[PDB]
Amino acid sequence: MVSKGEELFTGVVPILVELDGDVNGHKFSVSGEGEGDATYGKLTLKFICTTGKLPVPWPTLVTTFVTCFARYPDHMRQHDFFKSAMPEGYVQERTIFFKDDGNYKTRAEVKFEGDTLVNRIELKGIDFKEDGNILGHKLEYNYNSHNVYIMADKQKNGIKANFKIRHNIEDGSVQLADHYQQNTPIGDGPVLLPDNHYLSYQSALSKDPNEKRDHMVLLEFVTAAGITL
Ligand SMILES: [Cl-]
Ligand SMILES: [Cl-]
Ligand SMILES: [Cl-]
Repeated sequence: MVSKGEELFTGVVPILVELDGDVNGHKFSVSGEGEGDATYGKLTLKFICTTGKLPVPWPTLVTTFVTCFARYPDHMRQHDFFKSAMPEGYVQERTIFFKDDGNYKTRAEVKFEGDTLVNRIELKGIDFKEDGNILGHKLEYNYNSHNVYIMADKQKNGIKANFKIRHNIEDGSVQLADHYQQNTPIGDGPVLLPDNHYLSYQSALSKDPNEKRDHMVLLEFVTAAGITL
């Protein structure tokens, strides 16, 4: 049968993203709009910095900017925590440690507001170097593919993950961003606690040639894979 959560994602769903950020005291806000199509694990979003110039590189915000849109293969459906929490939603919390630099702490509430899937985020960054790779804008405007290992977090009735993102720098090295993540349901209703599995991500960053505001266009695909060999 199709679950309550699953039924909400059978077609194309509008997405709204709102982020309020503060990195080393530099305040900024971002709004995003687009659509998700979970049947294909597909996200298409455009983000605009509504406060002027973004004080950090756009790529550093990609992981922060709706895992309920992942494609879970039929045989994997029992491991989809994210849709199972809907429509009431879930909270995603992360700490993102940029190696040899500062860290972000994020809290996101992901839930439906009517027919729109909303990702409401607060981000605080501390201990950044004003001339490091982040505040110095030394990251390439691109993005690598990554696999994320999802684990149940029984004590929190949710899931957790840790994974390392590699942001390419033009000197050929990378800026590592070490992510630690915990997700908790917003409702007190039932959720699916998964066995360990992977989410595979591909992300493409682009610009709208007609857009004068500081912005990012993101195309992202997310697909689950299991551990039955
Ligand atoms: Cl950028
Ligand atoms: Cl998530
Ligand atoms: Cl390196």
